[PDB]
Amino acid sequence: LECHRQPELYLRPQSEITTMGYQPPADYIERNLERIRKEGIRPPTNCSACHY
Amino acid sequence: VLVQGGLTFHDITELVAQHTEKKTPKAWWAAFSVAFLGMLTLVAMLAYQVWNGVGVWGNNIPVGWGWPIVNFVFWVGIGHAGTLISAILFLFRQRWRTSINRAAEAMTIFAVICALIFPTFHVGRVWAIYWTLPIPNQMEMWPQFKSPLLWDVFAVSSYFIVSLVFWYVGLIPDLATLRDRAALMGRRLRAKILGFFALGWCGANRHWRNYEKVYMLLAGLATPLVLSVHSVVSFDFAVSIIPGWHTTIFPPYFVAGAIFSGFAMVVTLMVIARKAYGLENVITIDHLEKMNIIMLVTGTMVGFAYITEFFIAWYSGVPYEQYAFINRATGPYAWAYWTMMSCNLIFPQFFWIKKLRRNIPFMFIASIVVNIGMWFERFVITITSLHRDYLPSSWDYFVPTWVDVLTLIGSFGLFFTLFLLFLRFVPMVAIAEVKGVLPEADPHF
Amino acid sequence: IYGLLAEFSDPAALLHAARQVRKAGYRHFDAHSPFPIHGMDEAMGLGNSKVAFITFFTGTIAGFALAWWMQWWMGAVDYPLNISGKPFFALPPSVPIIFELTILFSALAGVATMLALNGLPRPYNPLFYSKNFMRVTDDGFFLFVAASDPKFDPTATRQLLEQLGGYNIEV
Amino acid sequence: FSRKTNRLPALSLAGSVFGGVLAVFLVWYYFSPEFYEVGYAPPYSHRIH
Amino acid sequence: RIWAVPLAIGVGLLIVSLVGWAIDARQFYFSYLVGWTFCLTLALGSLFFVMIQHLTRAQWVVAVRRLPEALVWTFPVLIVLFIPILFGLHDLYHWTHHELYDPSSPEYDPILAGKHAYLNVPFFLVRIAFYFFIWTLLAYKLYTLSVRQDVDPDPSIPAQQRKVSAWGMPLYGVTVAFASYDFLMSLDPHWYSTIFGVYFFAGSFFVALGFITTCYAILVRRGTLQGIVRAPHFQDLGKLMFGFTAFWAYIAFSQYMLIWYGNLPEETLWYRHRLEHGWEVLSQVLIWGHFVLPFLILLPWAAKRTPVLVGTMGIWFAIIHWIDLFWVAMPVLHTEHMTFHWLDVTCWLGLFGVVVGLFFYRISRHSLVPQNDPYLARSLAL
Amino acid sequence: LATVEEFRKNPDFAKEAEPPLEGLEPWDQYPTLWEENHPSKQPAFQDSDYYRNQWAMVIDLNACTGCNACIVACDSENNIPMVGKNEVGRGREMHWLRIDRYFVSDEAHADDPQIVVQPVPCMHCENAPCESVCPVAATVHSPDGLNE
Ligand code: HEC
Ligand code: HEC
Ligand code: SF4
Ligand code: SF4
Repeated sequence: LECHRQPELYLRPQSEITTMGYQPPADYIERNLERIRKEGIRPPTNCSACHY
Repeated sequence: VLVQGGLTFHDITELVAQHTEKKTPKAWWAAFSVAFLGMLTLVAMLAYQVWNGVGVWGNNIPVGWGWPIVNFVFWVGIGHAGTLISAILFLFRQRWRTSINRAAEAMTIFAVICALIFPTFHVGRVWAIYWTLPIPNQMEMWPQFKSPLLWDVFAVSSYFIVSLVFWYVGLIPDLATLRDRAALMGRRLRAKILGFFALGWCGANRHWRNYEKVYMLLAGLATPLVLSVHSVVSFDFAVSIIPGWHTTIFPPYFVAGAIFSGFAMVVTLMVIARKAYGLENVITIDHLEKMNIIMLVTGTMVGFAYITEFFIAWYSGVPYEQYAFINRATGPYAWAYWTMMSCNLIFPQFFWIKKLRRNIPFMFIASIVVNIGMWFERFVITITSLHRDYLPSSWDYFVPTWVDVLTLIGSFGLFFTLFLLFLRFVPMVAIAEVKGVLPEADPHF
Repeated sequence: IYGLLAEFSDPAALLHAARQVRKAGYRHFDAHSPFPIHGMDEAMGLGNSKVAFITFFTGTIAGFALAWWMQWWMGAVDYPLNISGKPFFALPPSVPIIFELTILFSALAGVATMLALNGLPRPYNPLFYSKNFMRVTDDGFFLFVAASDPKFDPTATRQLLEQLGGYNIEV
Repeated sequence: FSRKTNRLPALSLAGSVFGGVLAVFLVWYYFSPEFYEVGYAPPYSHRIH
Repeated sequence: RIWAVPLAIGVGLLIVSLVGWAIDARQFYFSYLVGWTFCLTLALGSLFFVMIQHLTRAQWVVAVRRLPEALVWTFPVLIVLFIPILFGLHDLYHWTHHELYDPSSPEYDPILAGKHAYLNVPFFLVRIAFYFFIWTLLAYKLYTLSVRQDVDPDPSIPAQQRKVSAWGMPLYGVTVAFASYDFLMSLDPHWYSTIFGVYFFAGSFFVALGFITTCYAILVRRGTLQGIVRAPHFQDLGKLMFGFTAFWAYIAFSQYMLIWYGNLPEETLWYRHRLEHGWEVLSQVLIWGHFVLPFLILLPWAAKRTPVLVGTMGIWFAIIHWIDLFWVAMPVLHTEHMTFHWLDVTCWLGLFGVVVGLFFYRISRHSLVPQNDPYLARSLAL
Repeated sequence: LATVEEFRKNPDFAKEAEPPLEGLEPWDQYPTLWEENHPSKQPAFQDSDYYRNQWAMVIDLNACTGCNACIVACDSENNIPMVGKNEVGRGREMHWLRIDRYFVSDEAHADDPQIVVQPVPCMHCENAPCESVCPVAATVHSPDGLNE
């Protein structure tokens, strides 16, 4: 749940997501929130998501 | 005068010592047999339960609860009696409670033990109840504080504590007395070393004044809690949308039920703690006389609410709440409510005849019958409007199983089992304040 | 020299007798009897009241703040829930916890003081093994002096000589 | 009775204080009972693939 | 005189408030209710103080016993002050209109087979005129007695007062419940609450404890006495004002959390009272000013027993019942416009003066402290 | 029940049995005590990939007669166990969708039954008393009217 409350510390740009030797860029966070503003992901916080 | 005894300050110590001096009772050996057998029947059916599943109790889904939580309100409503005659009677300072007080928070604390087991056990998933507590748990989860089933937990997990700590503090002079006797006359030299619960007692000025204001504090600080504990355990009902519950008079009412239940058991204990192992000179019969008023207060305050219930059905009820109480009188449980209300009303309005009926043997045969309506009061109020509530589809009688009854019985078992246990160890009477209040402790001589 | 003892069987003397000596002479840090000799602190015990209600100050506030912080931290900001449209720790269903849970954590501090006034857990008590203080509850209602600046000398034994004592131990 | 139970509030206090210290600096509740290197039927060895 | 100044200024003001019954008509009838019932709660509260003083008998607060007893014979005078309701009674309760059960109106309010037996305005006559045969009968059987054990002392001095408490006791608590269920339950009869019969009771015996208390606190300073009634007398009155502030706020909050939760149709007392129209202001500044300032200020026993404070509280402790009861009586009219009028207050300071006019004139008529009594010096020499 | 004659007369009759109050709002979307701190006005209920589409489930009861297949697909889709005679006798059944029937005669005039059938799932409320009351937060108004 730490990601569904604090996601933008983690999420990848989807370009070559499966890259174990991935250091993210600098200005990572602000480069990410512009996607949550656009992509509109809106992670779940509720009981309905996974527990049913 | 409010105690009839040809006593001085010393006469109690030799006597209550003789009640805790040597270990060779025989009636004990019968009570600890039948009562522990009652406790054995309890756990014999209470782990039979959890390995198997809830439905061995007689609970349908509309009436999800049945006798267990009914007994929780009983075995906590029974217990408020003990703590409030410790608190209230100091607030009004009637200087009268002293003959019985220290035996009463026992009669509360053990009731709270055999009470608290029910919320831990009428659930189906007992093991997953620590989630109910507000521990920062293995995830970012915490309980829901809009739930009176949770208020019950904090209340009882505070009421077991405050009533204890107010009883334990209540009985410090005993341990002082017994620690003082264990050296010179008593069981062993190693009862003194057991009596470190004295906590360096000497009866000094510097802290005895503090003891008074603390006893004042907990009196004025456990009564606001008592009026919240049983009120919580009433809030769980009346907060609901059910018509037979949502009526708002219930929290004062069930409290009066706790009065009219608790003293209705204390008298059962005092009668049998007056015949064989009794204190004629300290448990004056005039005490039980002035005791049954505050019972008979709630012998009518409980009655006034039944009128309001039975009234509001005629005044401005929902067309369901109109039916909700016609059910109570006329329907399956006519055996209960007609006789229950009549039982809880006849006998109190048949009680005050010969100056409150000081006669001791009537007390036992009445104090039972006053209480049996209480187990019905909470089997009626809870359940009689929990079926026949807002649908005919949810119409179902409640058939109680043969395991419902052995848990009820077992609650008497563990109550007597553990009430007797510490009672034989601690002193019964509040001997500290008895010889300090009514006798010549007054400096006017 | 740790102090004295005074076998007073009179229930009433401890008001009028001991009030003489807090005035005439020394302070008398410690008077001994089971029950409250009534109207003592009127003049005797040197007290306007209990002091530790001011120490009950921190009992109510922390418990009050605990529950009220157990919900401003819990009901809205960290893992909230639309349980029944309940508006996120609105006062009323919090009252029987912002009231009652306060009582527990505020009472125990009310008694942690009680266990702290001269530190009641001192079973070491070099007067208590006095061979006749062991009938404390019944024999008499005793007096005592630590070795204050007006030190326990024969004058104190002479002082309580006329304050009628069944005997005078000198620990 | 006994003369040096002035030390007794210490073991009462401290050992009770250590009750909290041993409680919270010991939990590791979903970090100790999670991690393991199970023995497969064949070893895949993600290293190599 | 001491007796005519609250009376001449209050009846000077009441006769001025005839302007209300004449001008801004429907306003004054219900400013009269909030005043009239306050005087009744004053009668109701301080009488129950006398009762409980006898049941679990208390020889410790007996210097504060004779004066409640004076307060009771108000309620016979409160009879002839029932009149202004009756001309406006057809305008108030909304079931007296009798164009609603099954006449030609569009409304068939479900009152026909449910309530019409309990409420029919000639029945309302007897449902209160019956109470005048009880709550006054207590006066003519208690006040006639307790004033009379002084000059003509009896062989059985208290036990006749107990006889009132043996069978005249429970009927009181009943008639208080049905009274509240007949007066103040009925302004918004789209409401069903069982507790409210006690909120009127407790909210009375809450208050009148203060008025009895502040009276001595006024009559101790530049009164006929100054030191007879010692401090620890009031120390109990504090212990009562807390033990009954609890029995109020327990009730005023059990009326709230229970109805704050369910949100039922009966809630419409408070979708109109509490939130809307300048009354969320009232309830907040009420409860902060009604429970916690008393429960906080009076608490510590280093000034709890001082006379002039508890006297100062009897003002803030009884003037507030206006604010407590103006949250019940009037708002069903000013539900549109929370603009409390000058007539809302002339009857408060009026009847709170007129009742006190009679209250001193009877203490002028005869004694103040009972010239002989059981356990008097036991409470005076305390 | 209602007739085409009566239905022709008062289309607002589903409410007429328990209509809204003297001058207050229509019944659904009726305000509570709270409206400013209501969770739908707070973000944490409103912030997900769900609030877009509030879910609801009407029943054209005019064509609902006891086919009783409204149940069984619930039993298989959202799994259940069965129950025995020896068990259901005490009144428990793990069928979630009651399909309760009812009789309505003209005050028992000629004993004309004139039945009605109507399913009754958990109308996943908004005010939702059940949600409020689980102390162990096993219920919540999940987004989209779902009360999961
Ligand atoms: C980042 C570090 C994450 C972790 C760890 C987990 N989740 Fe996730 N989840 C994440 C994002 C960014 C999103 C939103 C994507 C969007 O565009 O909406 C989600 C979403 C979900 C959902 C969505 C609901 C659905 O489609 O059913 C679910 C059910 C979900 N996540 C589940 C889930 C679980 C069970 C996790 C750990 C056990 C978990 N997530 C971790 C990012 C991250
Ligand atoms: C993913 C999308 C989840 C969300 C959102 C919530 N929960 Fe969770 N929960 C999830 C997992 C994967 C686990 C397993 C952890 C483990 O112990 O292995 C849990 C755990 C729980 C539990 C404990 C169960 C146990 O066996 O110990 C509970 C009681 C629980 N979760 C409840 C819960 C609630 C009430 C939530 C919102 C209403 C919630 N969880 C969010 C996955 C996810
Ligand atoms: S009972 Fe259910 S499944 Fe059968 S017709 Fe009606 S809605 Fe359909
Ligand atoms: S309380 Fe829960 S299950 Fe019951 S009707 Fe409402 S939403 Fe449905």
